[PDB]
Amino acid sequence: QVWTPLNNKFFETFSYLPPMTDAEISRQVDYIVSNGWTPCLEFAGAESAYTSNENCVRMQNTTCLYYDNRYWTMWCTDGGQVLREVQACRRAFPDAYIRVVGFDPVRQVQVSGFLVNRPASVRDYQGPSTRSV
Amino acid sequence: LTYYTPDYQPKDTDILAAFRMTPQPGVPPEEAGAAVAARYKGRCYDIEPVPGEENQYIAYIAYPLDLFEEGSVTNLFTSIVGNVFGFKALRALRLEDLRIPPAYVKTFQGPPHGIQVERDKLNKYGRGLLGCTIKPKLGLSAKNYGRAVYECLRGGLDFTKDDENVNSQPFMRWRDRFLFVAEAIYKSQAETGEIKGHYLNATAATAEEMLKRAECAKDLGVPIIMHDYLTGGFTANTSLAHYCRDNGLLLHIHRAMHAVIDRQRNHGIHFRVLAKALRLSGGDHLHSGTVVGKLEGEREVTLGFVDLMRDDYIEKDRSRGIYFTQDWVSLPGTMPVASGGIHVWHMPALVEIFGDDACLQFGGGTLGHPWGNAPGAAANRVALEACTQARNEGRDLAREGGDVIRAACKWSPELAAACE
Amino acid sequence: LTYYTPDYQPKDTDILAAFRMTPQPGVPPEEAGAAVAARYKGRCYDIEPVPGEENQYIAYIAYPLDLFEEGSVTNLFTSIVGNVFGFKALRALRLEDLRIPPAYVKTFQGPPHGIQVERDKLNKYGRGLLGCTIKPKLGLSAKNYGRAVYECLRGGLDFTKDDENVNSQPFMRWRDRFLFVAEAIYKSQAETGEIKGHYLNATAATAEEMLKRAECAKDLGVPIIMHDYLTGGFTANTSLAHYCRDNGLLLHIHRAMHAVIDRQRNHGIHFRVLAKALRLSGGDHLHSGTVVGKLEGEREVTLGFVDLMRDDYIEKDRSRGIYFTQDWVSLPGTMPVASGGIHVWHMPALVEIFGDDACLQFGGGTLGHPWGNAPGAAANRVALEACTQARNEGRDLAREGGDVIRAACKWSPELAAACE
Amino acid sequence: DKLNKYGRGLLGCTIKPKLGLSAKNYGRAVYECLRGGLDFTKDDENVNSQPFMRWRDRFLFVAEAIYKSQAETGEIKGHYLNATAATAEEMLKRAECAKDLGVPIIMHDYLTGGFTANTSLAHYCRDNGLLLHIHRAMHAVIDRQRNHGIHFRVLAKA
Amino acid sequence: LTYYTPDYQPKDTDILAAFRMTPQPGVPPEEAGAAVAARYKGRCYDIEPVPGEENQYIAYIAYPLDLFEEGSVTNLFTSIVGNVFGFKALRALRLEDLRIPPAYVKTFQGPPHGIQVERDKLNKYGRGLLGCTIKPKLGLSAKNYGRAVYECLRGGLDFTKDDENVNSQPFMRWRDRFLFVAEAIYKSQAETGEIKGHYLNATAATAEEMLKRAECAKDLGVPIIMHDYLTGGFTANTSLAHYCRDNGLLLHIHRAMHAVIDRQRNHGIHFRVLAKALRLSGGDHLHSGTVVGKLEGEREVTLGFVDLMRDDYIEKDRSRGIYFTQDWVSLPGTMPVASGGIHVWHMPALVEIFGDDACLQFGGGTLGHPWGNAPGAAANRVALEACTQARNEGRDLAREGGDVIRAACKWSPELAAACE
Repeated sequence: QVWTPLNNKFFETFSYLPPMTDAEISRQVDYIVSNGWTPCLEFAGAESAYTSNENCVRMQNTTCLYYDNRYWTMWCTDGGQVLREVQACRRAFPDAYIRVVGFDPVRQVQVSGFLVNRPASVRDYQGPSTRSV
Repeated sequence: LTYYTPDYQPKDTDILAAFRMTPQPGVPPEEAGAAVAARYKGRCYDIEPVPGEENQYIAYIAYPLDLFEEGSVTNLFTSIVGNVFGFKALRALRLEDLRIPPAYVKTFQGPPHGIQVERDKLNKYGRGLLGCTIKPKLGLSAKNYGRAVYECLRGGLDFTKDDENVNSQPFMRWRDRFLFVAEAIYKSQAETGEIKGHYLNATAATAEEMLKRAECAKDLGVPIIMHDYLTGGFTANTSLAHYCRDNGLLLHIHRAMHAVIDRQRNHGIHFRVLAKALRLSGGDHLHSGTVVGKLEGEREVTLGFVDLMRDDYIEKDRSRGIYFTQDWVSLPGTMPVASGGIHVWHMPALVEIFGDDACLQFGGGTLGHPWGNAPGAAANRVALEACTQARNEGRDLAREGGDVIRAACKWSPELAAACE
Repeated sequence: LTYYTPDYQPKDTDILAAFRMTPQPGVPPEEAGAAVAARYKGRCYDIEPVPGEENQYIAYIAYPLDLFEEGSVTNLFTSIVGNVFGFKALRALRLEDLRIPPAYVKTFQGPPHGIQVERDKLNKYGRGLLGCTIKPKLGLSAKNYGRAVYECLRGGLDFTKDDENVNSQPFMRWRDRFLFVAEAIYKSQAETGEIKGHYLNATAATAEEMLKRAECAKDLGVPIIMHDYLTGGFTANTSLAHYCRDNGLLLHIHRAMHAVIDRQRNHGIHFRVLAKALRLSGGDHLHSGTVVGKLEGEREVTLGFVDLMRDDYIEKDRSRGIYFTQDWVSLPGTMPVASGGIHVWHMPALVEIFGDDACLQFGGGTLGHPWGNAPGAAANRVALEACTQARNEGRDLAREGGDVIRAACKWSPELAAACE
Repeated sequence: DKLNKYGRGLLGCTIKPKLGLSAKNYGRAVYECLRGGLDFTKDDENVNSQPFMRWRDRFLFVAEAIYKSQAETGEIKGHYLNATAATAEEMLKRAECAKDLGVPIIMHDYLTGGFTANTSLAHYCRDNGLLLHIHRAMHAVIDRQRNHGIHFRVLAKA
Repeated sequence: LTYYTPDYQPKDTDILAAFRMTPQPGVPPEEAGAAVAARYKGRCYDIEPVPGEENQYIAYIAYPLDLFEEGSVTNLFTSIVGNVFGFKALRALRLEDLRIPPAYVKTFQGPPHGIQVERDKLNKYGRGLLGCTIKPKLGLSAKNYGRAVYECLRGGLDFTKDDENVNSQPFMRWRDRFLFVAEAIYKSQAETGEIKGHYLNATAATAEEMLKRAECAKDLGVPIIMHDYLTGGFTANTSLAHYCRDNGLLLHIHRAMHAVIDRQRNHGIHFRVLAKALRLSGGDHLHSGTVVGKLEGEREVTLGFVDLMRDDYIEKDRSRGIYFTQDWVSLPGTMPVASGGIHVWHMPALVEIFGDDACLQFGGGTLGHPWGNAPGAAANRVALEACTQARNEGRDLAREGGDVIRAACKWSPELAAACE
């Protein structure tokens, strides 16, 4: 079989697994909470979801390690609350990818980041069986 | 003995070494420790016999901080192990550990970015990184090398790397390879939407040539380069690490020629000291182990030097080979890179042993997947993500790795052709 | 075995290695040689058992010339001994010799000046050179270091040198030492009328700092600098050697950390390979032996690597450890430097063993002469000149060294206080 | 004229927490505050270059945040990047990085860095078209007591 | 004769020359060879008479490798043919061939990219390259020159080139031409989707000006430049080739003033020696022949120097003028460029003679197509592709070239107006 290079976009962690269900998202959020970390939600439409070099035109010397759309837009006690917020974000922005992020409150660093929602309207991604043709 | 002072209390600024030495018969251990030790004099303050080996002692030496040049791994190695392995009074001598006082650590820049800055720059969290060594090792043209890089990266791999002996040869000059690899990296980035990279080998004959190759990598905008620090030298490595910090480049470190110094148990320098010297000199990644069949070497020793090269504060643990408490005073950590034959069903073991802050390298070049390079990379990525997800759910990977692999294979056609 | 080809005839451009390997029991020697060997493939073309050692063989490997980067000792060592000492199938492995084909040799600059250009620049002919290591090793201020240098050089010594661990410390910064040593060198030159020099240590943390120290030495007009190539690295050494050729500076090379790689007979890289790598990378002098009591190590082995690092054409001689004929195609030779406890009555032996093309180093700092540093230097110079004159007359030094020393002492008051 | 903002005061925020935040999280906070409608954000006065957040990582992440907020809102945005450093060479290098990123404005502590360093930075900013925000750290040590010291108005004129 | 040694066996590192000499009557051939030959002495080791010419001999001279400066074609030509064509004892003298030992070859960088790297960079495989010389030769403004370049490239030509005498004149300054040609190249690339190029003439009065023109070409991002090596000089050429390797630029070489040295059979230097000197100095393309009517010159001689400038290993073949076996030890090959009146029906002959690794140049400026420059370029491209396809099918081009051309013309309206 051949890995398809057409409409096969991916979003880093857990993006190569089948779309996670509510129970799986809940278990991941519980894992984040268990470690002592804070979960939050990021979202972006299809125009600002993938990495790009749009602003590299303004730079000189080098553009090493600079990529656009690394930041998404921010949307935290347990899995159920984060799941409710996931549904709320889905209703508010149906054409936007949702990403669950984790933040270590002591080190003040991001420790987690996995996609939990892919807009049905957008078709820039494949499915577990359509990834190979 | 003016140089054996068992009542001496080491200062907070002393550099401490733990030597495993076997003196010649008739030489008392105190005399041998005094010799190794011999205001600016190194002194043996502690000697303990090794329980299990005949005529084997651990000698603890304290060096004043004024003895060394600030921020110079070269000087540190010249002072500590310059001419001490040639003493006739010692049948065998092995440096086991070093204690770098914070006062000395603060004089070093350290790794250019570290693990957390690397994760933030690459926007990859919660999982180990994946890499492949482009194979065949040599003979491939820059165009074909770039084609292989693009094929492996588009599958889902986060990194690819040049072979350790690929610097600049008649078959493939370095600038052609850099250009074709840059095109491949950018194509794979556009196709998958994830940030990709390739460990471009900057190891060269002269520091000027090495800096020129780093400069070309910086001008292409590519993320990361590679260096052979034990063959290029600490002086060349430190220059490259300073350059990478200045210009925002990641630095992968390969430990070529390491077994010539850290293989024999009785003679040489233990890899943990070389790992601490690398972290001081600078490196974002450091090839730290081989997985032939399984992770080779005592697990505790591996865990010890992985913690020594990763954490900020490592307490003394003789079980794992930590002879001294090591405070890193906020020096950036180095990401360990486990390479070799990482088979798909062996991923759960390595994910359990290393965790998320490591790079698993398929130095075998994969190619074992009947479909191609890209599906093989996808299978590996699927397996790693499935193992990580299972571990996050509370599963015991060492007991359910096969079950997790099978369950992932049930829905992954690419992994199905890999699991067979 | 695709990699064991006993009928293969090595090409005139192949790089040849002679490995002394002890395979694990049950592993045939042919299989082990095939593994070490494994168009661009290294191949084992010859295996000979070691007569005198059990399960010990010499494996001859042929590498194509296209495998290596032109003028890069770093790449050569990465390719040959990068990851081969870590093979589990080998109980022990030792690289004994290398054959550098002329085609490869011509891609290297080599030593900046060589022996003959050194003699012409220093205007010293027909005798060995003399040097001292300023002692105490550390703690001395730049002013006092310069005073010691001037006192030792005015006596008749041709060179002095910084201690191997003296680079730049709180007690003595490097630029102060360079300035005071320059004043001392010029004072001793004016006083004696002979050209003097001091091995200024340029070994530093970064290549930039090392080049800055070399630049300061060039701006002072002093003749020679020093480098630690096994700790600084081949990349740093090659940069320094290119700089020294460009700016007309001599380069003394110290082999710090050598015993960590060339001490054990079963594992490591023999010093002769490190000496050939140094000659390729560049160095006018290379500390080549210690004289504790007497010249240590098998004489034939020492003579072998001295000839390998000095002569232009060395024929294969297994008695002296030459496993391959080495053609240097007019590459400048490196002057061997024998250091350690060179006592006055031991000068005839070393003059006989080394001849005129060597530097005898009093690394003990002398100080054994009751009168002072300067008369001790004079005594040494008188002894060396008397031994050379006796050898030129047809005397057998190994049999009449004591007679020659006594006869010189009969007229030398300085040597009289030294001979006691 | 450069910022195309007329008829109103400008608005700025100091990214908080003061210290401990990673360059990524600092950039995230900058982007979140700027996208709301703020014209400027600024580094904390004591944020120059620390083990927790090196200066070049912060400059890069802040540049990405500034450009994202500009694209989202359509208004020109900026962040007072702290160029205050130990040596004039390091300070000019940080200003040079800001110039190479195309970001609008940098910051300096003139009473702690010194007038000599400030004048060099101001000449550089005029030469390269960069705005310069000045923070008066250590001012109360000289302009607080009514009987002794130098009144702030003299420091403002200087 | 101390310089005629018929029993001498040339070394593997000797530089060998084969001189065709006609001595004055009364001078024996041995004496004349001894004179040309006259540890560092050149020696005549072989003399063979020419069967077919009266008083004509081939003299073989062996020069030691130590005689020449590493990587210097200038020195090689100064040593070999500096002052030997002015000997009164020789009626005529002609250097026929040179043997460059691998040891010497390794000291040269060679062509910046070579044939295979060129093909990979341009992404063109399996066919010869096509070029045109913009005509009229002179008088055209930079704007009109660019217009002609764009019109010829959009038709399907891979390259265009400046006239040999077009460097920088009042009618067309060089920077205006570079800018307009860059615009034309980019327009043609966007229109056709194939990578295009134009041989920009960097030949200038001073090396500084030549490097400035190369720098402008590099700043425009254009692929290739041109140089006149026999008029600019080997020193200027070697500088340009090093620059092109450093900055990733292709280098086309034009052999202006060649007939002044390689035309007469009795006196001068044969073009094959100039081609080997160019390959050593550096050049990706080398104008190698003219096709006035048909490929001019003995086919075997042309094939010989084409193989000498293309292949890695050329065995001695006196039938094709190869007097010595030439090992290139992986030096990049040079692409031969056949220029002149390449008419459409003459394409099969040149495709058969040269193969795919050559550039056919329409130095006549085409313009013979009644429709325009672009359709004429298309006709040429169609003819070349049809001939290549026929050759790949097993057709005999020398016998079916007309049939293939007619068959291609049956479906190509552009070729129909060209075939008439």
